[PDB]
Formats: sequence, C-alpha cells, structure tokens
Amino acid sequence: MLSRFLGPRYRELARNWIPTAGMWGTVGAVGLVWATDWRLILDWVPYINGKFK
Amino acid sequence: MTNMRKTHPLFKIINHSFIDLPAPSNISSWWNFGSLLGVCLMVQIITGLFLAMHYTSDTMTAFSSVTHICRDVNYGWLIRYMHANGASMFFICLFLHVGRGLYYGSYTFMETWNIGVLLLFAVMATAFMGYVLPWGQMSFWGATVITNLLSAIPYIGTTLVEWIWGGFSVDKATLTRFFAFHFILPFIIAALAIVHLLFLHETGSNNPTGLNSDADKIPFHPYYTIKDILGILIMFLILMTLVLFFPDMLGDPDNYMPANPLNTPPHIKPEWYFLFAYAILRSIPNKLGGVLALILSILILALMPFLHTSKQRSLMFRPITQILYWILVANLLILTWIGGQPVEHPFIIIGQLASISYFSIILILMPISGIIEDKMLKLY
Amino acid sequence: EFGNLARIRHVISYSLSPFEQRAFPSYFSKGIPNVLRRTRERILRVAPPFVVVYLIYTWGNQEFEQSKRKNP
Amino acid sequence: SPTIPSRLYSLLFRRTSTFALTIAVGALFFERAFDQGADAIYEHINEGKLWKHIKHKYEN
Amino acid sequence: TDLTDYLNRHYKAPRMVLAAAGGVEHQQLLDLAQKHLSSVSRVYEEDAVPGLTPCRFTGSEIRHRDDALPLAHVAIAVEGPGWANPDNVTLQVANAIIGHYDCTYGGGVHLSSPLASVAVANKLCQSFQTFNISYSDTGLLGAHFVCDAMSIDDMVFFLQGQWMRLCTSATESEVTRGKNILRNALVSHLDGTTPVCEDIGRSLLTYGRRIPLAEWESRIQEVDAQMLRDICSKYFYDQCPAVAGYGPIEQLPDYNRIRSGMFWLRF
Amino acid sequence: SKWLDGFRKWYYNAAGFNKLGLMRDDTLHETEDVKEAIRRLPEDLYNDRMFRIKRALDLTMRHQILPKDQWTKYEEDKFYLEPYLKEVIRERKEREEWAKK
Ligand SMILES: CCCCCCCCCCCCCCCCCC(=O)OC[C@H](COP(=O)(O)OCCN)OC(=O)CCCCCCCCCCCCCCCCC
Ligand code: HEM
Ligand code: HEM
Repeated sequence: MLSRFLGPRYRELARNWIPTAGMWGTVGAVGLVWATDWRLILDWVPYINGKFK
Repeated sequence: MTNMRKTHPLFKIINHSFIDLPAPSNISSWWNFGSLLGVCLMVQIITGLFLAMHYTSDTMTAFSSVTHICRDVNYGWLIRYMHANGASMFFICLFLHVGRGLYYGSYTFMETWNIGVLLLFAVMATAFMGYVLPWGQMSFWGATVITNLLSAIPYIGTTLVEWIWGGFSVDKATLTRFFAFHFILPFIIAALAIVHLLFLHETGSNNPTGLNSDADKIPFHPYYTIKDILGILIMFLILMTLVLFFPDMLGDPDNYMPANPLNTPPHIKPEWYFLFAYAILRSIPNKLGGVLALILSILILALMPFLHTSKQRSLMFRPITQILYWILVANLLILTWIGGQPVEHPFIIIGQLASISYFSIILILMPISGIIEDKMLKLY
Repeated sequence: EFGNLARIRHVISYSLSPFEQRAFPSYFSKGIPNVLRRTRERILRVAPPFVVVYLIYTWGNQEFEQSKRKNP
Repeated sequence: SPTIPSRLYSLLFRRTSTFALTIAVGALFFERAFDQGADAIYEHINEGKLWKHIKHKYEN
Repeated sequence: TDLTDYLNRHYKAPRMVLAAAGGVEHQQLLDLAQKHLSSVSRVYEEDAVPGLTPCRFTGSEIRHRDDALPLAHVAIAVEGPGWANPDNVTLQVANAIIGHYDCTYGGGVHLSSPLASVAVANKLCQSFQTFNISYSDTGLLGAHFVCDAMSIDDMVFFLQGQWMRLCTSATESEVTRGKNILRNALVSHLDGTTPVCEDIGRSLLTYGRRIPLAEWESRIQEVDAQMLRDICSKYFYDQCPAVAGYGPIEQLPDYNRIRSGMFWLRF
Repeated sequence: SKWLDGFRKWYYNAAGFNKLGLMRDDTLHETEDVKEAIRRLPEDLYNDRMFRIKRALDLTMRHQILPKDQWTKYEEDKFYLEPYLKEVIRERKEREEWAKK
C-alpha cells in the first residue's frame, strides 16, 4: 500500500468488496461463537441458551 | 495473471496427485480401499498421539496407566477403543486392498507391489508391538511366543532374541523399546506410502478390466474425491458401530488381567490378523521350517509378479483362475479359523491340508490355470 | 498429463448437466434386475468355496465336540 | 409466487458467503435440536434405570 | 410437393418486409410495391395456425474427439435473454469488455482486455471471440476460442475468471470503455446501403419497428457498473452452460469443472 | 472334433468380454510386443479397437452390458492382431538368437 493502491479504481473495488468481507467476517464470528461455545454471546438467544452452552 | 494451482511449487504436487490426476472412469468401490487405508493410518496416529499423552511404559505402571486412560481421562475409553478397533479395521482394509491387487492383476506394477509388501511387513510389526504395549497376560505371552520362535533360528537366533529382549526374558526394557518402536514405525510407514503413491502416479492406476484405460480418463476431482468421502463415511460407520456397540467382540478377555510370568494362560493365540500366519506356522513340525514357511508365505505374496503366465491382466475374463482365487480366499478364512483353535483333533490335519493347498494354489495351480485358458482361447 | 495420453479419432460424447437430470432415475425398477444379473453372473464362481468351507467348519466343530465325550 | 426452494436458492444459496452463514446458523440450531431429540429418545428407552430418574429418593 | 407446401405456408405478407436503403424515395418504392407485390396469397389455405413455441435451453456438452485436426475449437455459451429484452444492450457492453483477439492483431501485450493480454503473454490461444446470438425469447451468450490442445484448460480458466469478474468486480473504467466500443461498433457497422437495409429488415421482423440510433445511444448511456454486474450476475453467475468442442479436446475438462467455474467460493 | 469347438464356444460365452462388445484380441494385456503390434495396425482397425475399448470401459463403469443381439458372436470374431503379433514375436526371437551368439 505504498503508492499503487492510491487510486479511485482500487477504492471502488474495495467498496465493492465491503459486503462480501463483512459477510465472511460474520461467518467467522458465528463459527467462532459456535465452535468455542462462548457463553457471553449465547446467553442472549431464544433457543440455544436452554443448555447454558 | 497466472493459474495458482498449476504454477505454485507446493500446490503443483497436490494438483498432480489429487486434483488433476488422470484416473480410470470404470474403477469400482475396491479402488476406494487403499485411500481408506491412508485415512485409517492417520486416524491411528492421531489416536495414538493421545494415547501417548497418558500412558507410561513401565511394567509397574502400564496396566494401571491403561485403566487410568479408560476411567479417569475424559473420553479416554473412546480414543483407546478407537485405536484398537481402528487397528482391526486397518487390517480389514489391508486384506481387501491386497485382495484387489491380487484379483485384478495390479501386481504387474512390480516396484509398487514390492514397496507395498514392505509396508505390509512394517504395519504387521507395528501392530504386534502395539498389542504387546498394554501389558496384559496375552500381550506378555504372545511376545514370549513370537520371540521364542525367533529364537528357533540356528546359531544367531539366541543372540538376536536376547538382544531384542534386552535381557533374559520379556521385561521393562522390552516394553520401553517396544513403545519407542511402535511410536516411530508409522512415520516410516507414512514416508513409504508417499514413495508408494509416487511409483503409482509415475506408472498410472489400473482398471478392473485390465485394458488400456487412456481412452476414457477423468480427473480425480470431483468424482473420486466425493466417492472417497462416501467410502470414508462408510468406514467411519463400521468403525463407530464397532467402538460404540461391541467394543470387545474382536478383543481378548485375557488381556484384561495384569501380566503374570508365573501363570500361563490355557490358550495362547495372537490377534485375528495374525491367526492364518500362526496356523501356517503350527502345521509344520519344525520350528525353523515353520518360521521359514511364514516368511516365505509373505514372500511368495511378494513373488506373485513372477508367476503371471497369462496374456490377460485381470481375472475379469478368466473364470477358472477366478474359481482358484475364491478357493484361495476361502482357504485363508479356514486358516484364520484354525489359528484360533488348539492343537487337537481334527485341527492338525485340517491346518496341514490348508497350508499345503495355500502354497499349491499360490505357486502351482494358478500359472497352470493361466496356461490352460491361454490354450483354451487359442492364444498360443 | 491430459492432452497426450492417447489418440482417439471420430468419437462424439454427449453429456447432461447434473442440474437438468434426476439423481436416481428409475432407481429400484432398473437397479433390482441389474443386481440379480450380476448375482447370476457371479454366484457360481463365488459361493461354492464358502459353502464348502462352511461344511468344513461345521464338521470340525462336530468332531471337536464329539472327541471330548466320555465313551469309550 | 415461486416455490420455496426457488426463493431459498435466490436469497440464501446464490452467494457463497451467506451460504456458509446459513450453514453455520443451521448447524447451531441443528446441534441444539438434535441433542434435545437424542436425549429425549434415550430417556424414553430407559425409564427407571438412569440416575436422573432416581435422584429424588436419595437426594433429599 | 414439400417445397410447394413450404412456399404456401411461409411466403405471406404479414411475415414479409420490403426494405430499401440509399437513393430511394418512399413514394416511388411504395408505388412499385403496390403495383407488383399486391397479390401474395396471404390467406391461410390449410386453415392451420403456424406458431412459435418457446425453445428449452439445455445445459449439456457435446465433444467430438478427433486428434488428427491441428487445432481445437471450443465454444461455451449460456442462455440469452432474447431479441426484445433491453438487457441485451448491457450484455453487449459486457462482451465489449471481454472483446476478441486473433493471432494477427497488431497490438500485443498492451490490449485493454485482460483475457487477450494474458493470452498473448502466455501464448495460449490462436483466437477468441465473444458472441450474443439472439432469437425469439432465447439465445446464446458466450465465447468461442480456437487454440492448441496443451493450452485449452488454462484458457477456459482465464475466460471463466473474466466472466466472474464482470459478475463481481466491474469498475466504471472498463464500463466506459465498453460503452465507447459498443457506440463505435454499432454506429460504424451501419456504413453503406447493405448493412442499413439489413438492419431495417431485421429490425422490422424482430422488434416490430426500426429502432433509431439515438435510442441506441440513450440505451447505452444508462449503463453503469452496478447494473452491468447485476445483469452479469443474472445471466452468467451460477448457471449451467453449453459446451461444444471439436479437435484435440482431451485437456478440455469434464462438465463438472466448467460448471464449478461459474461461481466463486470467495464471493 | 465338434465337441471341443462347442465347449470352446461355451467358454467364450462364459468369459464375458463378448457381452461388452469386445473381441478376443482387444483383451490382450499390452506388453512391448503387443504395443508394437498395435503400432503396426492400420488406422481403421486402430480406431475400431479404441472405440471398442472405450465402449467397454463405459459399460463397465455403469456395471451394465450390451443387449444380447449386440454381443460379439463367436463366428465373426476376427483375429486381427495375430499376424502383426506373429511377425513381432518372430523379429524379437531373431534379435534374441543373434544376441545369444
Ligand atoms: C445352473 C444354475 C441352477 C440354479 C438356477 C438359478 C440361477 C443361478 C445362476 C445361473 C448362472 C448361469 C450361467 C452364467 C454364469 C457363468 C458360468 C458359470 O459360472 O458356470 C458355472 C461354473 C462353470 O465353470 P466355468 O468357470 O464357467 O468354466 C470352467 C471350465 N469348464 O461352475 C463353477 O464355477 C463350479 C465351481 C465348483 C467349485 C467346487 C470346489 C470344490 C472343492 C473346494 C475346496 C475348498 C476348500 C479347500 C480346503 C483345504 C483344507 C481343508
Ligand atoms: C505413531 C502412531 C501411533 C502411536 C503413537 C501409537 C501409540 C499406541 C499406544 C500408546 C498404545 C497403547 C495404548 C493402549 O492400547 O491402551 C497403542 C496400542 C496399540 N496400537 Fe498403536 N500407536 C500408533 C499407531 C498404530 C498403528 C498404525 C497401529 C496399527 C494399525 C497400531 C496398533 C495398535 C494396537 C493393536 C494396539 C493395542 C490396542 C489394545 O490395547 O488392544 N498403532 N498404540
Ligand atoms: C499400508 C497401507 C497401504 C496404503 C496406505 C496404500 C495406499 C494406496 C493408495 C492410496 C493407492 C491408490 C488408490 C488405489 O488405487 O487403491 C494404492 C494402490 C495400490 N497399492 Fe497400496 N497401500 C497400502 C498397502 C498396500 C499393499 C500391502 C500392497 C501390496 C500388496 C499395495 C499395493 C498397491 C497396488 C498394486 C496399487 C495399485 C492398484 C491400482 O491402482 O490398480 N498397497 N495404495
């Protein structure tokens, strides 16, 4: 990111890739919460919290 | 730009091996089995690693450490019985893989075949020492029996057996060195399997017809990838219904007692993947001759490339040799049944006839049948 | 090494998309006769060894249970 | 008004990221519901034999 | 007898356009058409309606292996929207982004199309060209390349990537370049009396009217990058294509790899 | 006599490659001698052999066989690789007996 990414085409490419990156970060967040079985997120759910997990 | 799959120096190997490898379109489900073997191998390693995390190789604290794994470690019973039943299923896949190689004429790949025979010897040694490892009654007495028949060798057998033992009997030196060898051998098997796949990929794989399959070839992905996932899941089904419903139908009850050199069991036998070898051993009334016959049984399996006297590769169009092949398979089943029996009537004569027919079918009758169908099809 | 494995002339292959065709097209109705066809081709080569060794197993078990009897 | 697999594909399965998102969401829903159903079935097979069926005569 | 039946069934006035281009006044042409083409037997003699049922597109592949041919031709195409769909105009811009290339092109590495630039940098293809063939409600939207055998799969990969780029990462610069290319090609194609007459006849037969050139300019002008990637995701993304191959087409993959090339796991 | 021919025909039906449309000479496992015999073949017989092998592989993939009218009969089973193979074995034996002296 020295000088060649300082351009409008690259900014509009990054703006195009914001929702895909955000959806993949959401996928990683939900997968991390489900896999590590975090209590601090799964206590505010309607259905999963009955097992306390 | 470029293609990262084919131009990266690391991804080129995976692309050449498992992604864009040309494979025959008509290979059956038996072609899954060897891949399953590799999966089973790493499964064993994974379970073994966790069984190495709570086991102590010492005769005072081996059986107690195994019971500590079964009772106190969280799901340690699951990993231990997965290790044992996956060893049994590893040999199931081994016998079906070798039987595929014998039936479909895959032994014409001579370097791959001999490398595979080396892998077979290594996994049999690994399983033998691993069965010695939990230090039950049958572990100690099976190790004693195998080392005594190794001591039957003239003039070097006694020195070799007291050097394998590390002493005058089976003791904690033997247990520790068997733990070390049982640990280290599967990585040698993994490197040897890499060489096995290398020789196969530079020679190509074989179809069940035995014909040249270059006319109809498909990539490995996504056909045989998903076919091997289905085979892996079926292998997991059989392994999980063996570990979760019948944990001891293949195991030995006398292994659940602590090892006692003073008390000998009324019946001493190895596990079921050694039983046909033991029955071949028990038939010949000469211990040097029995060990000679065992090693030459596995070596005539290795020598099977040099007995091919037919113009057709596979047994798909050879029904007489098909009949002889199924006689051989049923004879192997008979030897497996006899190996778990004592030396009583009528098991001696049945075992002797079984070993004689086994060696005669492998050595004599199969090239004779090949010549007979060669004449009978006007080939020569 | 696709592209140089063999040399084939004048062969036309037609294939469908997996999304335009059924996964199990007439599964049982054309699966059962093919299974019995393969069975009819293979049982006369496969089964009689297993029948013979089942007979040997039963005879050996019978002789072992008879050989431990009292009389004489 | 299309079929429910049509709108299910067009809203859930067309993009790979939301495909994986619904795989994860259905995975956590499925693990909760499947553990509920499996413990219900295993409880229904074994009346009067488990410890949780008899921990009132002794717990006090 | 069958030719006479075909003439009696198909050569009728409501399916006939007399087009003239050049130094032709409409009054003289109308007077000559009224004098000569007044009687055409436009009655349905058999009293059976000839219709035009829609055609079913089939995702499939045909491959004609013949290894004695020196070069391999491969065409991959998906279903087009039709004659009367406005989105065809947008698809034309999409083809103008992909463009075409032949081995006798004087440009070289510095071609604007990434597919042509990578094809001349890696010496992949003899030629490629995009096409949008249109029929009533249907059509074929795709690409055609001739190349040697050893390049085929690589070329397919690059072509698929370009399609997915237009479904995902179409920026305004190449959209403007495709708009200018479509403007120049669609105006300079109508140079001469013959292409003008062909445009008049085909436009009156297909659209029911002759579309003015300023209407084409106004339809090109509204195309930006967002609707171009919307239309490309509608027609190219996650679709089942049709593949036709002829020549040494062994390295041309199965239908499953080409079908897997129509979507990105990263997107 | 004719009994041996009928029993050979029964074994030919029992072998099973004729149900795949194959011939006898297609079922040869290709060694170097068979490879040179295929290399010496005319183009039409080579193309017929390649299509027959490809069709046999396609049928073996689907675990199916041809219909009984399309089975290769014992009468018209032309032995096309035998003279090329015989000359290849003869030339190899000539090279062998030269190298043994
Ligand atoms: C007729 C059907 C009646 C019932 C109708 C219902 C349908 C059933 C299926 C019908 C099939 C029709 C025919 C199509 C199949 C193909 C032909 C076939 O299989 O024929 C039967 C076969 C004939 O033999 P074939 O291999 O064809 O050729 C030999 C050369 N004459 O014959 C055989 O393969 C017979 C093999 C017999 C083997 C006997 C072995 C005895 C000895 C075993 C010892 C093993 C243990 C040794 C232990 C030693 C130590 C104790
Ligand atoms: C490098 C990988 C491996 C390690 C670290 C390993 C380690 C161990 C350990 C610690 C034990 C004793 C635990 C117990 O059985 O209670 C054991 C047992 C055993 N291992 Fe392995 N092992 C490995 C690979 C294998 C392989 C590849 C096989 C053969 C398929 C095998 C077969 C066995 C058998 C049969 C037993 C005896 C199980 C029983 O008690 O009945 N092991 N292994
Ligand atoms: C120790 C475990 C073994 C592993 C992990 C293993 C692994 C594999 C793999 C992955 C393949 C390719 C897939 C296939 O076609 O089946 C294969 C094929 C083969 N293996 Fe093994 N193998 C093992 C044991 C053996 C043994 C003991 C032999 C010798 C009898 C052997 C001989 C062969 C042959 C001849 C083939 C080629 C068969 C063919 O592709 O047509 N393998 N093996």
